[PDB]
Amino acid sequence: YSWFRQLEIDRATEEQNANQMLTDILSFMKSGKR
Amino acid sequence: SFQRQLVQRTNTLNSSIDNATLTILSRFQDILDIAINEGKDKYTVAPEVYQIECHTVSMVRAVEQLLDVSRQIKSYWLTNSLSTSFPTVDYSEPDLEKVKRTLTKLQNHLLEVSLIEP
Amino acid sequence: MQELYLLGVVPSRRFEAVVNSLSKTLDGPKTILEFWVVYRPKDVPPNLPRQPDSWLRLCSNIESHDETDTEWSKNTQWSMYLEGNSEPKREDKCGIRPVNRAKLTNGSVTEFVEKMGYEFSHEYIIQGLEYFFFDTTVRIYQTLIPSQQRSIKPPFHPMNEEQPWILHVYTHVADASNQVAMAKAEANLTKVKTLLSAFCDLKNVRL
Amino acid sequence: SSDTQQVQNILELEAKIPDILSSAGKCIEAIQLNNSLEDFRKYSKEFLETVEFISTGLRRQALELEKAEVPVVSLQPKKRYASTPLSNLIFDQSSKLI
Repeated sequence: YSWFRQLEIDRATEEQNANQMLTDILSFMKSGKR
Repeated sequence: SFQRQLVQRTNTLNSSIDNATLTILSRFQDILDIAINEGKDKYTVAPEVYQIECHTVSMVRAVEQLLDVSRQIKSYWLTNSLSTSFPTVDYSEPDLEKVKRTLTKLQNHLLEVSLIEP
Repeated sequence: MQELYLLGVVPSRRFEAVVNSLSKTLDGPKTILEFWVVYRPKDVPPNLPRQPDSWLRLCSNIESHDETDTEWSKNTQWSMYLEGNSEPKREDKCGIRPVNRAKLTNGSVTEFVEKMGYEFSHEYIIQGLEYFFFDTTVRIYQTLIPSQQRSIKPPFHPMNEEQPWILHVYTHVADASNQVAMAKAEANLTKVKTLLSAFCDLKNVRL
Repeated sequence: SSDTQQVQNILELEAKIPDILSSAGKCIEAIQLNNSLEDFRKYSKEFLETVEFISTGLRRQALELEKAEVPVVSLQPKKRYASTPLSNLIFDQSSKLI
């Protein structure tokens, strides 16, 4: 019988790029740089 | 962080589950080891009986542990936020006009109003 | 006025739940729409601070004002901000920066930045919601790009297909010298932090 | 699958658990009262699925509890001050008094 998802770990990478994206947008509000 | 909280909580849940199931199956599995009769000394048989009963009680207990988990999960599914404020009796939507005529009349009670004019 | 900012990324994938949550545990929502403008100093040699925050930021509520109008650029209410840098090596506890809410009222509005010699620089539209909590307040960000320069006609341009909602807790200390008021403020924000940490991950960020 | 529905799904899981007792006691009974190894092979073959399906069902429902991303801690309610239905309700009574 069967007995006991990395994608959920990858969700953290999603949060990571979301965070860098936050750094990007704050840099934008600071400067308008894209 | 928000994530690791639910994650570790899930780890706790899975832990309790696997521990309970493994407990039941282990206690039952060892009864067969206890099941042997012939060739044993008369004294040696005696503890084994109590061992049987204790394994059984351990099984039923882990069964209780399972429901104990189930109540937790049920509680988690009712701790979530409502999608919306609930509907009620919006029926018979109140008039504005009568309220005005009543307030204005009572405020003007025994009073000789003489129009407005600019 | 020493503002006590906080920041919190919200993925758009889960954004609505945050709204339904905050509405059931905070004052408001009050609707938020606004049109930032930056007018750039241009002088040489140093010492010009010429800092990225040193660039001035005029502000203007635009939501109540109708979209169709084009003369809103001066007729609309206006204000002016500085927002200095946050104090160095400020972690755990919220970062803190000076802020000055100037206001003005005349038919001559934008022109004055040129009167200071300042000229047009980067600009962006904010949209979201604010939530009261006695003194403290939390506003959520969306930095939409205007469809045209100084235009108020939707659609406005997202920075990306999946723009994060930029949550921003803050409060406004009347003056830095009062460590008492600082205590009451840090306390209030602490309570807010506890209040909404359950479904979000706020953190101090340098500025 | 939404909100209460998963709970109802849990209700489906609820019936299975107690029986796991007697079934085990059935299995032993095959070597006991029935004195038959084969029937024991049968009911022991049946018995384990009650364990596996429920265990996996729990792990998966809990996984759903994580996918739903319901927060680990119950939120402290604000002192809600004026939901609309309360308002037009009180207004309804106001007209009712008028």
